[PDB]
Parts: sequence; C-alpha cells; structure tokens
Amino acid sequence: VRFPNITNLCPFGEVFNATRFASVYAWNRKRISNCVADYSVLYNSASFST
Amino acid sequence: VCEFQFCNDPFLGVNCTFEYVS
Ligand SMILES: *[C@@H]1O[C@H](CO)[C@@H](O)[C@H](O)[C@H]1NC(C)=O
Ligand SMILES: *[C@@H]1O[C@H](CO)[C@@H](O)[C@H](O)[C@H]1NC(C)=O
Repeated sequence: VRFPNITNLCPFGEVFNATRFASVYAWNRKRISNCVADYSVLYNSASFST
Repeated sequence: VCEFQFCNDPFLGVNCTFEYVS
C-alpha cells in the first residue's frame, strides 16, 4: 500500500497546545482545511482528561 | 476564494475557504 509522504498536516498543535485560550462567551474558532488531519495524537495522548 | 468585494473596474498598477501563496 503506497501513498504520498504524510506532510502538510493540519496544525492541531496551534489549537490544543495554544499559549492563550478564549472565554466560553466568545471562543476562538479556527478553520481547518486543505490538509492531512492526524487524530492519532489527540486520541492516544494521555494528556487529555476526556 | 474569499467572498470578495471587487471594484467596478478592477486593475493593477505599477469568509474564506481556501488560501494559497507561492
Ligand atoms: C503538546 O506538547 C507536548 C510536548 O511534550 C506533546 O507531548 C503533546 O503531544 C502536544 N500536544 C498536542 C495536541 O500536540
Ligand atoms: C460570513 O458569512 C456569514 C454567514 O453567511 C455571515 O453571517 C457573515 O456576515 C459573513 N461575514 C462577512 C464579512 O461577510
């Protein structure tokens, strides 16, 4: 099974590992488009409570 | 591919879903 190199990945690190977060009243809404979205880090990582 | 407002007659002098720059 062969596919192109897994590059041009979507920057989930700019969302989950952000230095500053918004309030719930007015949250930050980042558009994620035109990429490879790797969710294995978010799913398997033990840093998340849920 | 933004919802752009263009001039009545656009020229060059001398909501977005896609963006790319070379
Ligand atoms: C945030 O950075 C840490 C650095 O130790 C990394 O282990 C973690 O997976 C990163 N979180 C995300 C969502 O990439
Ligand atoms: C962007 O689209 C939404 C939904 O149609 C609209 O309510 C909003 O006013 C638009 N923003 C601009 C700058 O056109």
